[PDB]
Amino acid sequence: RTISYTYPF
Amino acid sequence: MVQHPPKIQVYSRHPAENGKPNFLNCYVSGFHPPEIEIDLLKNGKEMKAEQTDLSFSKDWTFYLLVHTEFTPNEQDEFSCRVKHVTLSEPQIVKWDRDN
Amino acid sequence: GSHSLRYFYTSVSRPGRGDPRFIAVGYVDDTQFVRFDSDAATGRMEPRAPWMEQEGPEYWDRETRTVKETAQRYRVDLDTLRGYYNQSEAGSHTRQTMYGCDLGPGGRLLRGYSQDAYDGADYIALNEDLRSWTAADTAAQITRRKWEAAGTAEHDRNYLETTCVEWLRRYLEMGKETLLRAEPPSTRVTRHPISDHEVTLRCWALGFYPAEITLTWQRDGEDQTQDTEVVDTRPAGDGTFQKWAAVVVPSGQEQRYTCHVQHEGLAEPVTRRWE
Repeated sequence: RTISYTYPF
Repeated sequence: MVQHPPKIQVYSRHPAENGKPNFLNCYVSGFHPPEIEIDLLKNGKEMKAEQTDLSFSKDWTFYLLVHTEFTPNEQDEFSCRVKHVTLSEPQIVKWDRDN
Repeated sequence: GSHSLRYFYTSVSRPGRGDPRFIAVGYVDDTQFVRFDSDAATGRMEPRAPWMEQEGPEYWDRETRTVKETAQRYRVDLDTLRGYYNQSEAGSHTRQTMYGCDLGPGGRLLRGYSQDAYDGADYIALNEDLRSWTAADTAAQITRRKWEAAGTAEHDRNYLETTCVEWLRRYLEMGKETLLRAEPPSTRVTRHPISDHEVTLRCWALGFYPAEITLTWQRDGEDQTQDTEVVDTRPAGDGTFQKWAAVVVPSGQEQRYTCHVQHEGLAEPVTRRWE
């Protein structure tokens, strides 16, 4: 499962 | 904005046999950026081939494989055309069975 | 021994050519199982391995959904980077993300990864401790401060230690019949003259999995790695791999050289010679 969240730069 | 030229390997799946079906492979690796035009050519003319999904190595450089089935022939000539931002003109690497 | 789950994101800004392109590919060990392309007309995460067709629709709209909202977040990040590096819209830019986990015979987490790149160079990476950040330049150092304030590493360490390893196990059981299968290389040796007094001997390794292999040449029981041309391990096209190693030898002496092929697919490291 791909990670549901990424933190913007 | 750091760039790297593509590396091209043109080869068959199995040891090439005249008259006998095989698969032709154009493997293009170590290129950046990811824009690229890769085509397999029979007698200079474009081939129906398939392309793998875009992926990259540990050093971030991309690799991509275009492939199709073919029959090795004494009278036929196979090539791979690679157009990329870092090459002044499309790169053409002809197929060699002996490899 | 180990088994790996990794995802590879690529964001490319296409100026005046529409909105940027988003690609996602997933690998288990050396096998690709999933794919996504924003350009493609399906608008869906797609299976790239037969053992994946086991999963239902519930799996994929989830997997599409995350990859879609990730494409959006990465669309913004492209602008942000352009701001940090004082770049113009004219030029096309690439941001990469690779993350995932290694697991040992335990099934417990062996190691975890989460790294980023901009225009082909390190931007930010999560350290092995999974609590600290390595920022390449001072533009990456900005993101690092935000990320520390936002507590991103805890969220990542949590996905990596938990969600990553569960699904890795789960994918391993789904594809057990091939992912734990070992493919030994097909090994031949070839001769090609260069001069009236020199020839090229070439050690072939065909149709093996996984990609990790070792092709050594030696003469009389002592390797000469100074005089060896060796290609990158390439795909056979059917999932497996191929590699070769060559050596310039005197056209008078062929048997004096022996190739040594080492692979996990083989029970015993095998040796070849010209015949």
